[PDB]
Amino acid sequence: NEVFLDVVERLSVLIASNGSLLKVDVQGEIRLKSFLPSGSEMRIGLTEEFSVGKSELRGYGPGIRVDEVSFHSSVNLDEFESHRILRLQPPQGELTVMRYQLSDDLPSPLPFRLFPSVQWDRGSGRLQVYLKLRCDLLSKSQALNVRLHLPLPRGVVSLSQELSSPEQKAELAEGALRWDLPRVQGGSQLSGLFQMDVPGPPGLGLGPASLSFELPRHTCSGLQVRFLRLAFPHKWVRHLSHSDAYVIRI
Amino acid sequence: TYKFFEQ
Repeated sequence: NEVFLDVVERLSVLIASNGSLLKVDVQGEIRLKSFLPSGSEMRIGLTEEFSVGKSELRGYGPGIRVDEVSFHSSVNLDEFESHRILRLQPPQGELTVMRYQLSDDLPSPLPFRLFPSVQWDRGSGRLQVYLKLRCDLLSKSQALNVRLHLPLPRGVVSLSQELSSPEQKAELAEGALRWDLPRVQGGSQLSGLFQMDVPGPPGLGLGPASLSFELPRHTCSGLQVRFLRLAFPHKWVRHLSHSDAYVIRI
Repeated sequence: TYKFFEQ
């Protein structure tokens, strides 16, 4: 039978207008789906490295770590301290095996950096917004369904846009720019120039930008499942990060 | 030592 094990991490970030990281949050889970014969016992091995918490004695350094961890009540932790192995007899269907959280710097660079340039004629109503997005993932790695949402001043309309590659889409809707970038890889640099008209009052507020995306074959924390072993079967072990709150001030 | 949840 089939067994699915997914490490899934929700990333939230707040980045300042100068590019400084103000806040980073990772909420992670390890989710299982399986329908194994009676008797079955499963062992999951995680990154052998990894530390948990902020030890007052040892401190915390570079390396793979989470700030806190919690486990399903059915999980046996006899081999967790020595070997980072979890043991359980799963139910039929879905189970969340482990949850964890991280609020410190990530072990790799943040996946996206934005370089906005805004010129505002107070004036003639002319607003020019140039956005450059750089993907800082490894060059082999992909970001899927990337969308940038940018709230705009009340009553703004679009005069023109120039997008840096033809697969990109952008429109204004509900008072915000929505810019979709379906092709994004580590090292990509994608840009859009938007000419808008801002009406005078009857009769800012630009930003912040919020990115949403999925990062297949990736964890923000660096945590990984090393093995999945069954004792009595096709296995899928997947690692994914995603955000709907990757916020960047303009 | 460890925190557990039921769901």
